[PDB]
Amino acid sequence: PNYVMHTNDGRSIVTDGKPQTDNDTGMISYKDANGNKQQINRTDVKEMVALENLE
Repeated sequence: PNYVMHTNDGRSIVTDGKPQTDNDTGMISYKDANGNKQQINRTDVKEMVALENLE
């Protein structure tokens, strides 16, 4: 259930698992390619493209 988030500042961020709204901040919480939690404003996320599970 990985994704490639296309930001509005010209970035393509790969995620580990499906991101989701942070219960505390309202920001979008996601796990980077290193398994580290990160937060990005939904406003800066244009779209999320699903990556096929290749195992």
